[PDB]
Amino acid sequence: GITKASLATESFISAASFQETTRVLTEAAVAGKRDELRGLKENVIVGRLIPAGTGYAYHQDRMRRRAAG
Amino acid sequence: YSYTEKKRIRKDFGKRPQVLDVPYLLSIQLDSFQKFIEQDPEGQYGLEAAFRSVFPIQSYSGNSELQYVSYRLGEPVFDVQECQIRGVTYSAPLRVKLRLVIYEREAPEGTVKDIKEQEVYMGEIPLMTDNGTFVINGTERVIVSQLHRSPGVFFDSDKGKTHSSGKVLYNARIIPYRGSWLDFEFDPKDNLFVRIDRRRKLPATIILRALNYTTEQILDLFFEKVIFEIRDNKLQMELVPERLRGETASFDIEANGKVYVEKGRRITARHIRQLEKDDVKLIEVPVEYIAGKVVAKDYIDESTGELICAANMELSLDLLAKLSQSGHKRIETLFTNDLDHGPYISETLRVDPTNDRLSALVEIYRMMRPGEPPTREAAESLFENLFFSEDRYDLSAVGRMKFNRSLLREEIEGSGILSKDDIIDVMKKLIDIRNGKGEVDDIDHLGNRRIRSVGEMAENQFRVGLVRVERAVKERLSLGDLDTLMPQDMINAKPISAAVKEFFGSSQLSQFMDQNNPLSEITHKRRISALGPGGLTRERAGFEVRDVHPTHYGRVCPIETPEGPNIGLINSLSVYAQTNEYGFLETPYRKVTDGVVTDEIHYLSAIEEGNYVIAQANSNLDEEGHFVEDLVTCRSKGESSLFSRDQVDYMDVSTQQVVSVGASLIPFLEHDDANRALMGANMQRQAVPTLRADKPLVGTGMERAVAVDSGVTAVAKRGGVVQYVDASRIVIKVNEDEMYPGEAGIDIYNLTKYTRSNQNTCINQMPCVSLGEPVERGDVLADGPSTDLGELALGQNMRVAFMPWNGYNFEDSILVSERVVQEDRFTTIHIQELACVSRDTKLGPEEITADIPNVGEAALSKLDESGIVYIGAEVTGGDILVGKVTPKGETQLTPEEKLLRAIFGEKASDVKDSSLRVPNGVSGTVIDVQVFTRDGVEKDKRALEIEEMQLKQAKKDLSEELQILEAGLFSRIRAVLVAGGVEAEKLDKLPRDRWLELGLTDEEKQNQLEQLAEQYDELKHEFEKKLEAKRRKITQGDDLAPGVLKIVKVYLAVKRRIQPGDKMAGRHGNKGVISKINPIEDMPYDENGTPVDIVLNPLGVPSRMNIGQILETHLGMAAKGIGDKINAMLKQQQEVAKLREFIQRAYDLGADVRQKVDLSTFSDEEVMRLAENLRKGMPIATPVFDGAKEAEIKELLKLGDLPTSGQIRLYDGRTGEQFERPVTVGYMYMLKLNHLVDDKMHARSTGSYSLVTQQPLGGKAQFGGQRFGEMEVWALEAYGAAYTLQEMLTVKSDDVNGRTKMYKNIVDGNHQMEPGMPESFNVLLKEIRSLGINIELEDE
Amino acid sequence: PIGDDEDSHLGDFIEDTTLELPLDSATTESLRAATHDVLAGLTAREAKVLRM
Amino acid sequence: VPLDGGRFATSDLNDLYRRVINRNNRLKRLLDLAAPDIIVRNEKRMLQEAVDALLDNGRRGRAITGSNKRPLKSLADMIKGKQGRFRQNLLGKRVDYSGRSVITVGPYLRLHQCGLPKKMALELFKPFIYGKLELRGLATTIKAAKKMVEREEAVVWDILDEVIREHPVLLNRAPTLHRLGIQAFEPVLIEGKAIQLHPLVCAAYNADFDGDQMAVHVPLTLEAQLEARALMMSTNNILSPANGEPIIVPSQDVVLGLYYMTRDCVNAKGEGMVLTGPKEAERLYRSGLASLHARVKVRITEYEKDANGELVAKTSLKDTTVGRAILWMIVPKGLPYSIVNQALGKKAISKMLNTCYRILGLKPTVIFADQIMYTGFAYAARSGASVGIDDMVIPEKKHEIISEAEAEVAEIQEQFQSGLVTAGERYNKVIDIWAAANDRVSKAMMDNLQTETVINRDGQEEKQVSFNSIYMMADSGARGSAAQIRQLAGMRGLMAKPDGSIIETPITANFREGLNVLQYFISTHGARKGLADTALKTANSGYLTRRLVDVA
Ligand SMILES: [Mg+2]
Repeated sequence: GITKASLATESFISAASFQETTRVLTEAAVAGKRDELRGLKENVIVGRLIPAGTGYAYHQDRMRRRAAG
Repeated sequence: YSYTEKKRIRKDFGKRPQVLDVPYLLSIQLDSFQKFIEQDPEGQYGLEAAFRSVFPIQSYSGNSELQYVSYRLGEPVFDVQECQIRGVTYSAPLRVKLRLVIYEREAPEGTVKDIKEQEVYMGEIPLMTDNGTFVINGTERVIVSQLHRSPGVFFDSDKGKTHSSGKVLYNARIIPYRGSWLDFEFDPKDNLFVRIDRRRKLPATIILRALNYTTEQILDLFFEKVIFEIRDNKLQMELVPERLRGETASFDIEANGKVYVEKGRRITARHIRQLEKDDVKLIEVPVEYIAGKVVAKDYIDESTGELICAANMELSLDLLAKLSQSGHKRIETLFTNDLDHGPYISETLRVDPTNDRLSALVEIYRMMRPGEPPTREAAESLFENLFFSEDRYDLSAVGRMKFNRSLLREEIEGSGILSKDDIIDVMKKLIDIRNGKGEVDDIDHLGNRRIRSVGEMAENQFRVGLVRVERAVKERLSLGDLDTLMPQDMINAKPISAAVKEFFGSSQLSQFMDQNNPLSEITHKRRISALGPGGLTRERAGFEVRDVHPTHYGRVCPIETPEGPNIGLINSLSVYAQTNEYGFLETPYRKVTDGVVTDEIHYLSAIEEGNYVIAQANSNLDEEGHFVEDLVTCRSKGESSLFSRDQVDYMDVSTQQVVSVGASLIPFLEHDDANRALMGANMQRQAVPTLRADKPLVGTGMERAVAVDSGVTAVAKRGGVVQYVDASRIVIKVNEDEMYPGEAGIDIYNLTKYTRSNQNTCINQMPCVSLGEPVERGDVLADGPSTDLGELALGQNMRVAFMPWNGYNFEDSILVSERVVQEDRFTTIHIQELACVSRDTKLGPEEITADIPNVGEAALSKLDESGIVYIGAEVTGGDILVGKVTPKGETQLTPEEKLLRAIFGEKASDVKDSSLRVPNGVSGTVIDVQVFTRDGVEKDKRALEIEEMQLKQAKKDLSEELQILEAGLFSRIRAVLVAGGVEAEKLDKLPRDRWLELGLTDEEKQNQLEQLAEQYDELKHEFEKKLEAKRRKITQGDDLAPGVLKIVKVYLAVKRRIQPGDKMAGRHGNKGVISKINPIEDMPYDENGTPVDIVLNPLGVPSRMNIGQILETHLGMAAKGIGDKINAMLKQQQEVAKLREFIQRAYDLGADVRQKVDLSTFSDEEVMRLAENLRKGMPIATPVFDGAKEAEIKELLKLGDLPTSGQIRLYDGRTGEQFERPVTVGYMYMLKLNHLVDDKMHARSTGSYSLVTQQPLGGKAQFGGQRFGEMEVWALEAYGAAYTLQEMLTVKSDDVNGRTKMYKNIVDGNHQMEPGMPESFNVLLKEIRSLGINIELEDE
Repeated sequence: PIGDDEDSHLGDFIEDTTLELPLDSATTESLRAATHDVLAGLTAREAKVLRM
Repeated sequence: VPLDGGRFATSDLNDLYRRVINRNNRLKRLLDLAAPDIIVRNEKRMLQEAVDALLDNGRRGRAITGSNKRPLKSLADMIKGKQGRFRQNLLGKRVDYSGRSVITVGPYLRLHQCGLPKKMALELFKPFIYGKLELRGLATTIKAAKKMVEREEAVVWDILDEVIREHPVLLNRAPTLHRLGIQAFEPVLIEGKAIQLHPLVCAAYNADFDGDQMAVHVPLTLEAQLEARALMMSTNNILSPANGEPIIVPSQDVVLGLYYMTRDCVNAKGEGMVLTGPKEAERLYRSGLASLHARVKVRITEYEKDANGELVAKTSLKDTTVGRAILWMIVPKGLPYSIVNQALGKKAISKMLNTCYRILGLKPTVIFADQIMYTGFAYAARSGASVGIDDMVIPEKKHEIISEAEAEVAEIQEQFQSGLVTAGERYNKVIDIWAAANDRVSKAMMDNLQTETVINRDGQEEKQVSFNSIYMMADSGARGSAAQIRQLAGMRGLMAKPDGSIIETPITANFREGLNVLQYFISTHGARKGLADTALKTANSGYLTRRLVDVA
């Protein structure tokens, strides 16, 4: 179901928005999760250009420079 | 008829005669508090009862008791009006006589000393105005009546959703007025469970054991007996024929040498009748039949002395043969059936963990207070203190009553604590319900719904005060010495003070009266709420209780209820509705005996009304009042259908008795859908008063009763002639028939003048009478705001045309001509109260001095030497109303400003400008200025000026009163002297003061002379006090907050006409917003060249179904017609004949309408005035469901020489050419909501921010930025505007560097952003990292 | 919590007076230019002495 | 931080931290004092409790703040925030350069612009105004510029008219649902405090003029300006992102106008005659010599773009009406004349725009739409359409139908009286026949309302569609529907008690007639039920949308 499918998101910062904050923060903390952004919500939270639209170019060039020469 | 009804008359359509006229609308509010505060001889609710509850209070065993004698309410500190200015609370001192007795130890009880302390003041309590309002701080407030579930027993069902099985359930709940709730509930296994409050579940019988009931006794309570006899050998059984019902024979049923029933043959009514008439008292049964039967009491062997079987245990062929050899003959077994009489209690016992009273008390104490070690004294004290404590528990009267009534008892009144029989009976009833006999009541039913009011709640609060102080009394009496203290040192002030002050101060029920409007106030004071303490919440209750119940008939208004977060949780009181003696709701009805419908009224409550057959207000009866039709529409038990000619016991009292005072003001309501009707009756209370109060052109007839019953107008206390008429005051000379023998007297009504309301509107009374005019007892002497000659005018009628005008009227938006803004008719006056605070900081005191650093002479001009604005000085936004300055040391500048100040020689002031400026954009005239100085701080210049001015004005105002009153009195004396003493010319010659020294012949006239003088001197001395006090209250420094040295309150009167963006609607729930203001030039006109005032949109009418908004337009048209005709005849000055004729014609209108009109009226001096007031139009009354009809309106139209179609050809003011097809034109009453754009419009560029999270926040009433929500973000997401979003949530809001670094680039002409990180996320970083969580930003 | 029962808790209403409003820092940024431009017109040692 | 009245205010974290610190120290001391075990244990326990209350309160005994009953807000609550689930970046944030007010009409507007209140625009662009002001040199320094606009010197109005030109502004309404809930427009300076919003866009916003208010935002950075103008720009969204159909479609007044034009009657002025172009077909009407609706053969030049990338041209004597002919003057280029030859209802008037978009492109469609709005309002005004009480016609056969069905109920009543039918069987029968009656009266009223106008051309009688106002409104799609009209003229429905069971005594009266006490009371339940239902389904819709945006 959509409500269940929304539960799975790689970004924990995103999860801290809609899900139960406490749990998510802990559960991610123990595993030493690394939130790389790459999504909308997680980016809106940190106040960075949306990885879509006018900013999809920015996030693209950045993603490409990243993990490369 | 009446007097002020001569100045005008509303034409009343409709047939049904009023059988009962409308009572006082403010009834509830006044009556309640009238009961709360009063001296009541008995324990009936009031401060008396509240006292008698907790009192007397004795020390713990200490034999020092404090009892209560009597209480009194001293005269208020300030009157209603003064207190409204100063800003204190209008309240009376509570003086109560208390008695402290010290019993000599070693009884007989007698006291060494009882010190009876004089009345000890505990707190002051708020008082209720004649208008049913309270004043907390200089503000009229209302306490909304509360509606909640009445105390008693309640049997619910809760089927369906529970357990998914479908076996349903049955629950009972005993809810007291105060204390813990007692719940009994079943479960799928039919085990009876009990819980206190919402607490842990427990098997029911465990309560009974705490009441000292052994298993044997419980079984004796809930089960009958089946007697077994071992006579001879091989058991027999006693038999009652009704027992065998609902069962098939388990064996051969035979006795008396005759076999009545065989095996496998069910026992029907046949076998039962046979066995019944044959009289079979005994039958022999097999030894195997008792294999399932449960033994009743215990059993033991006389010999062995051991327990054979415990009570409530299944017998077997074994145990039977064990107790039968022991000699036992009789064995008692429960009478059990899984259909008729259920064995629930027996199975309840099997789940019962406990055994005796002690064990039960323990398991209970470990329930209520789980985890702490249980003790005997503990488990005892708890259980006794729950339902049996006179202190901690009560159902009150309503509770005991509903309790016994729902238990089918006799006594309607009894104790407030449960009895063993009470609880046990309730259990029995729940059981009976599960067994199939008896029904289940419902919460929504108004019979289970009670209604409190101000008085009850106020009493509850004062009660909590009394208990929290009781603890103190018992505390101090612990260690106390003998005569050293008195009932003063114990009882404090604050416990009562803050307790009652809290309620009136902050409660969801207590609130600022909504005063923009008479109907607003009066519909606020009649209001009910299921919210607040004791009630449910918006999120708590679902739609059920919100929905209109059939019981809401004649009690609650089905239409007028708020639409929003809470719907149906409020509603409103019906017109004729009354609070029942017990506090249910009861409604007027007409008793129908035999075949005649009698005019005798009757008051039936929700429960009372139930079985009776009630006819309808809309029904036809003629002459003696027999129902015409043999079949009449009637509602009887919950439902409504056609009933036989005479089957009826009752009929509706009025046509309007279903609705509310607000809903009754909607003309042609029968033609409006309930949705838009709700919207209308909701918006009608939002009507702002006008500058020229006009009149409804289209009425109902409630418009009088509303404005009159409300305090907005000023009614005459007595009939007579007016000695004096001023816009300030009105002086009536009292008629002799009314006026009391002593003191003579003339009624002097001081009128309220321009002053601030709670809504920041204007409230100003105006005299409706002329100099020396005859008045009637209870007549309107002076109108209020939005009131015309006793009738309620919430707005102004005007010429309306339905037609699309070049899209300017596109949506519900309204297009109005310039004729309206020119005539200033829709103009409204606003009064804003602004305040200036002179505080004290460690840096120094603040000054109100006119000496302000950095200000122009234009700014300094408008203020006096003291720095306060002149009364009458017109100001705009930015002007300085009050000067203020606060000390700030060490300016601490930078080299640029160091050089700057060095060159231009400007000493940087040690003070910053704190002055109270006029709010930006608003402009008005200063009417009034107040100065509140701290007691002990020297009064400034302006302060003294104001003080002395008030002193002289008060001297004149009181002296004038003394003069008028005295002249009036002396006149009465002079009147008495001429009877029995007569010298007319010879009397008034000598000095007036000498008249007192005169006598008269022996008679009662010599006594009245004594009276007139006896009272004279009273008024003579009553001057002194009334002066002295009045003087002192001007001088004394009003108490203030910590740190504030003084306060300057300025009152501004702004005048706003109307402009595009304002919201205005009709009474039919058709909203609108003025779009453009069109020149009279461009306004569509008719063949007569008369321009139309307003052009609406005909498209809004069909979809939103209110067809009434059209009828009001049609009738109104015709109505205005009848005005114009008269206006012609008056302009042509025909004669008193033609006018009388036409007027008589208009007041009749075809056939069959109750009217009762003129030819009694004086041929000239009266009629000619009526017509004079009627030239503006002919006011028409259209009762709610009794209102006018098509043909009647059309006929009136014919009388106005207007078309039947209500449509007249119109012409564009532009091209002048005709509009194809006609257009409906007429007159519609249009209000103006207080939603004016001048308030609504807001904007900001860069304002002040918030300290915690850096975010835009309005400090100066410079409105903080608009909120950008998650959805509003999703929009930008969908569009894919990335930078718009970034800047939206970063640089424009949350970024502390971003904002300024932006602003700089903005002025530099460079549009860019250097975003950085929002402070919200940064704060979150710190907050997370504050915990044991390490959250870092990585990479690059 | 203040009225409305919402998360409108009193602390969210405490405004920051401590931080300078942007409209100020604008003017200061400009006053730099004013004093500099005006100190450009004085003689060498007059500029040096006034700055010093 | 301080506060007025000398009083202070502080976070609850201070109370908590204070407790933890104090107890910790007490433990250190008790260690140095060699206290007995029971004491050091009790202390350690207490410290654990305190530290817990600090980190997250409520997994423990729920400590309360000093002299206040309300439980102190812990750090966990500082993070979690409240009002459902958001932390400060979702539920909302306050934003600079913004405003709001009540909205008004402004039919003179072009779809790409909106009226912006003068004072509002002053306060909004205040930073830009400063910049331009001292850019040209009208102001010495920034301070002086502030004093200038504070005084509102006459020059600043023109200075503002400079910054307003190409700088778009964002407009938004309260229930933002779909991206069209926020659009970009071009500011047009207007007197008064009200915002003027283009009527065609009133559809997407779902904004009635009943006092709804609209928020405004300023696109600060350059990128925000270009973003607004090339994306959020109103003129760039004419199509609902949900479906290809136009969202700019004329709403009510305008469609009534075009309806009243494109309509045709039987016999009127100029009926039968012939005229060359629509240019003189307008002259004939304006002069009053020819009626707006009459059948007249007239020549027209219609274009078709059928040639590859190229517009063809032709002409013919078409059978049309004066009104349709005049309306054709607006229709640009490639659109065939066959599009305006119909009755032009709210449906067809939309497909006109759609075809215009899929054929001529964006710009022609936009200007087309502006024109359609203007002419719509104009001719709708000229039409003098109104609503009277007699405009709603009740069937003459109504009372008869009522009486016959009323005979049915008594028939079934006699049946049940004799036990011929069971209670439920009877109930179903009665409700069936009553509903049947309702259908009869409805399908009657619609007929007596629809074609009942009977007129004459050169003969005695020829009957056509009705010119009745409320009917024109319902037929065009301007407002109202057969279902609602049914409630106006014919009897309205049957009502069901709160239980949900339908009552067998329907409402035999309509709105034009009086509804007595009963009928109204019985209607009330359905009313409050309706209001509650929609008001709640709003929230449900919102929740659904939220789950959806979260999953995607
Ligand atoms: Mg709306």
